[PDB]
Amino acid sequence: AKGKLVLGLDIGSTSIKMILLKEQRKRGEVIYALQSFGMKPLPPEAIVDGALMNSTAIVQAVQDLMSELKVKGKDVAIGVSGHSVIIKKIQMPRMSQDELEESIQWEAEQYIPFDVKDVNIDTQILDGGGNDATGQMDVLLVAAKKDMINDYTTVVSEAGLAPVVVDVDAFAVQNMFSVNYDVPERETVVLINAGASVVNINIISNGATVFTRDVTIGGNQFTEEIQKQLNVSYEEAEALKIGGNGADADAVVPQDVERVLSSVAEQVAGEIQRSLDFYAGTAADSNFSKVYLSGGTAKIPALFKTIEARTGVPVEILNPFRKIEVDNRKFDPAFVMDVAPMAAVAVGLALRRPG
Amino acid sequence: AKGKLVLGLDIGSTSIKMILLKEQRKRGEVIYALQSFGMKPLPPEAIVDGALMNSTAIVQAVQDLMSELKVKGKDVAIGVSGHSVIIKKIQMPRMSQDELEESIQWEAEQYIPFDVKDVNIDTQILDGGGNDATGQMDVLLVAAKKDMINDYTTVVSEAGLAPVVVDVDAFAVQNMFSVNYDVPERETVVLINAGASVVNINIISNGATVFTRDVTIGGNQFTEEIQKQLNVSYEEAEALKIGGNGADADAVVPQDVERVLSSVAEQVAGEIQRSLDFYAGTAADSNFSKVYLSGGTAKIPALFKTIEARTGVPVEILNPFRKIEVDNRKFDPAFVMDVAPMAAVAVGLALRRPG
Amino acid sequence: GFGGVEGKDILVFTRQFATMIDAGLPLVQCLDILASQMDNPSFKKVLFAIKSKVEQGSTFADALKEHPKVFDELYVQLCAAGEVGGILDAILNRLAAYREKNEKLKSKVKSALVAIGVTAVLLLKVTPVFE
Amino acid sequence: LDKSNLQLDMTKLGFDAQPLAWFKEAIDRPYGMVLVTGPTGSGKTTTLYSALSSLNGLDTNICTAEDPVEFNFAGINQVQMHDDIGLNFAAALRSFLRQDPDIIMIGEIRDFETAEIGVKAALTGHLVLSTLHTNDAPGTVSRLLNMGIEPFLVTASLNLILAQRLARRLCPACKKPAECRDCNDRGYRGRVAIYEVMPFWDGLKELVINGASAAELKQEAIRLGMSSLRMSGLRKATTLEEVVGNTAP
Amino acid sequence: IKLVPKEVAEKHLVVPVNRAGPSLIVAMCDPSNIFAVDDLKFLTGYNIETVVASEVSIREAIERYKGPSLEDIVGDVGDDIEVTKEETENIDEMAKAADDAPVVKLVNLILMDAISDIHVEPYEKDFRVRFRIDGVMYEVMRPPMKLRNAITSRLKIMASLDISERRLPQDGRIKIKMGGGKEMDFRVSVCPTLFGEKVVMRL
Repeated sequence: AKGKLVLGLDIGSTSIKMILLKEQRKRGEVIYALQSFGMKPLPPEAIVDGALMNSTAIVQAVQDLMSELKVKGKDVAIGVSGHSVIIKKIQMPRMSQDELEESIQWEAEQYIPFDVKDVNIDTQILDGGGNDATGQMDVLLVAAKKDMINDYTTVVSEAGLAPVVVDVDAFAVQNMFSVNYDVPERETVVLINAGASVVNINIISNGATVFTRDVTIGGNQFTEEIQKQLNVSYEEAEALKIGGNGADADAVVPQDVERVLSSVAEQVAGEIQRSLDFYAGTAADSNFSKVYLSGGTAKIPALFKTIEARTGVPVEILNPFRKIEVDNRKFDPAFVMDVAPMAAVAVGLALRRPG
Repeated sequence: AKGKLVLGLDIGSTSIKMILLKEQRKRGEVIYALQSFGMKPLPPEAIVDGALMNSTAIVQAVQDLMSELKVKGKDVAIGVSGHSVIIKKIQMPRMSQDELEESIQWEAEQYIPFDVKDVNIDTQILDGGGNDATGQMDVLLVAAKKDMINDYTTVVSEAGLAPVVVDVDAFAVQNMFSVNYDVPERETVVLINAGASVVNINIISNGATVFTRDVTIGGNQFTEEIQKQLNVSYEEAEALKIGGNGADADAVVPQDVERVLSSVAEQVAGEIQRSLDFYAGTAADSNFSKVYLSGGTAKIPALFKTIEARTGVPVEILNPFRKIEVDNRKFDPAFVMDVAPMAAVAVGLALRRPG
Repeated sequence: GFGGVEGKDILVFTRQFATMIDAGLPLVQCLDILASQMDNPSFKKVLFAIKSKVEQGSTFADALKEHPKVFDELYVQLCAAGEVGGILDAILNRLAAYREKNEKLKSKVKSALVAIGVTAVLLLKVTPVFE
Repeated sequence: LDKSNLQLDMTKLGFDAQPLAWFKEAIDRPYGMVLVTGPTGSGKTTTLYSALSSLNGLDTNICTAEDPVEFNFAGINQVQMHDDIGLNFAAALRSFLRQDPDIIMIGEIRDFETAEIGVKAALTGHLVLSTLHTNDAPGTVSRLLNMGIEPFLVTASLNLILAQRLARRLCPACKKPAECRDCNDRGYRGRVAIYEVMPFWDGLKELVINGASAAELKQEAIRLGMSSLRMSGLRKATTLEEVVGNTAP
Repeated sequence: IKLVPKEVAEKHLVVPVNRAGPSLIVAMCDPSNIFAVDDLKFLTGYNIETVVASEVSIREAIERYKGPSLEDIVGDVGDDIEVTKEETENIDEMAKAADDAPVVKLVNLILMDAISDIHVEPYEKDFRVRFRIDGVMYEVMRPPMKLRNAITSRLKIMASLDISERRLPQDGRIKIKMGGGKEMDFRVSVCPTLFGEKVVMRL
């Protein structure tokens, strides 16, 4: 049946977040609108290497999410870990669906360092109806171990939730900006999601993904450098990162901290420069245009200006919630804006769920 | 038959307290009223890890309570240890009572790190009559080992007492404030009970609990830091805490003591901030309102002002005894006020007992 | 399939541990010393491995459990009984006396059911059967 | 003894004046090396342990060699080393100075082959501290020079030498610091240049300053360092754990 | 090690890892979660000592309880320093193909265990260091007695010497293959170091 499911940030690693939008009625009109949202720090040891070592406990957390939410709904879309999925482009020939799925599996086979023992899904980077059989096939494959998917369906089964879509974060994060991207149809845009476990880059023409690349570096590395340099626990080093780096009174601490995080800033900048250079192969001659940031690791004070000057691209924070109606009597736009970067995916597979 | 039972503070750890209210007659009118109360500090070794390790001895204490009280009554409500109970929310579907109880047990099963081997009870966070079958079920489960319950029924059986209700302290402490909470039906209130073994937070809209969380930190930690820093016995460090921290002549001792207790003050503040942040997930944008304190650990001098400034919430002591009639010829309001925080639960399951 | 060690060689090593432990050396340092003073490799090799478990924090009884073919269940339980009761020193002295009596008793049937039991039935009735 | 280690709370016991203890607190922070001398049972080891215990040593690697345990310290960066069968004190000091101790504590110098290592440690620029059985200046210096350290090496690299006593007036049992700033050596000399900062008058049970000036204890790498010493001089709870806990701050 | 059900560890991403001085050491990914902590307190009946760990490292330890390593250890052709590191590494990769039939390039840990001041003072004491700019600082690295002892023999051996209760102190030098040296002092057992075994390294 046609349900409006729900949306968790299941591979937040730092935080399990969840969002409910639905058909909100005002004055006889109805549109998608924010109904609830919820966030709880991920209990550690729950996720290791992108897998749920532990369905059951994560379940306890997710159920906390749902009751905090005060939500009736028990259907969900969610996402796999960027560390748990291989995303990559694949060229084939256009034919019948079965022959494409089998051919697709066959070509992925070498590119997957595991047996299959793999869950596989593709989508075509260009519309299939625009080309004939045997010519101009391009799918991109998302590939994953059963043990990961099974871990996640475990967690979901036990929260009393029923999954309908297991999506991937680098593209789920885009659904909030898809209209605004579809406004410029020939502009090349970059989208960085700097998370706690991984940083994704996807770069597009319009809302047509051209490629994606996932970098092991993330906010965990910043926190871990702080912790190393002041023999601090992870949580206190995290707080020192957050409030340490951005307070109006922080004038004495960006020496002590910045000197700690400077190697990470350098290595992130070099890894992003490297990724951008590895893309930039047909437009020899051109430059970039514009780009956005998502993920809480983005919110490092001044990091946007640094990435802007260092990558030669205007990098801007963006408010996902502009894609959904927000009742000002139930949510004030200021904070909603404040947690927009963390919640981008959390409302991402969320517009996926009343699709 | 319809009895007016009694009320002990069985998991006081620092103190076994007991209260008798009943239908008091004055001028042809009758209302609930305080009849007696009694307090004896708990002998060590009687409770370990929230279980009654020495049932018969605790019996001797309880019977001292009853004779001190001068009470005829031999029926009792009591409470389990916060360390002995798992309290947590649970989402299900509304149906027949049997199907809900079994379904409830089934969902709790993973969330209980023991076999069942567990006594289970739920109540619905919203009225069940307000929703149809299959939709909008929410119970919260209280779960406990048999060995604990059996320890307690042991102690009770031997004091000559008969239990009718084995309640939980985080909610029993609220019955005194339930009318005053029901006065603001949409205000969000926090209630902290800082005990000797545990600190509970329950936060409500009206007298409708929204959630509860139990923190291992408590007054025992303050006493134990005092004891560590001056190689004192537990009892003398406890007295130094009490009178040391609050006397008009204490001007020289809040350096010696406060420096001892400062790490605990910090860690308590951080744990309370953490709990509040882990709740605060649907009202992104909002702030708190008002809150109360119960438990003797609250009575730490100035702790209320500290929690008020540190958590961003007005935290106030409150007099439970305002819910019951008090004959000024048998009790003077001043002291009654003085031991109100310790006795909040002690009159809590006490209004539960002429229910 | 693995065999134990000789009666002689258990003897020497149980004696010398009982001696070092009753000296108040740390158990790991006792272990190091007897390994480093050993003449057979198989002994020096094991005792480095028993010591490697003791430095991970395991009891001597649980460290000897890695060689159940050498230290039988009765030996470990004697050690573990000593460790549980705070008498590791006096149970090692007991075990050293035990190992010494065991080796002496072995040499001394054999010289001129284990081997001692089978050889002792076999010698006790050989003649009376002849007869 | 009875121990669990006496603290600076022992200006209760009138042994060392608070002023002098501040001067030592300072002194120990910039790594001035000190020996506690005294006849038998005047308080050498106690006083030593008091001075190390009273300081915040949480940010410095300290590093002790004793024939048996006596030293208790409420500090984390610390290596405690004890003579074992067939080891000389020198084996442990020699191999220990080898790592990076900010502070070295030698229980008591009794083989002067270790003494020698110790004063060598002082000349590389460690903060060394130790105890010595003796009652005045020829007592120690004699005692120190007789296994082959020169007074240029000890006196030149030794900064301060406290002298401890037991004073008895019938039944009071008093342990006091009778008195010593070692300035250095003299070329063509009698050697050991000593400036006595504080003496103890037993007749009134008082500690007098005897010709010490603020210009003496100047020895600072600079102005800000010297200023810090001054503040600790006048600007700078009985249990050791708590006292360490509050010097730490 | 012991927890409540294996499922509960995996769900809450926490793992007990020892019991010392009447307390249960609990490695925990989300130490702000008072619900999970109070659940563990009630279910074990033991007083806890909380240690923060990375989520995936906790999960990894839960599932392991260092196996792939328990077998690659019995490969003498690996520890051998006579063999150039370039080739040795190859064996470890190919040998690791046993389990799942790939080459893993760069197992961080498998390498980390086969191939300016560090102060390691005793058992269950956080290591301290001297940073080129920060100086004396505490560190997030602690070893209990077993791990200490193992480090201690490791460093001793790579420096070319044999520390034991018979020869408890050791003052050697490590030669990093990059011709770089480091001074290592080291002590086994508690005979000279009551606070347990210990090591220092002036790089």
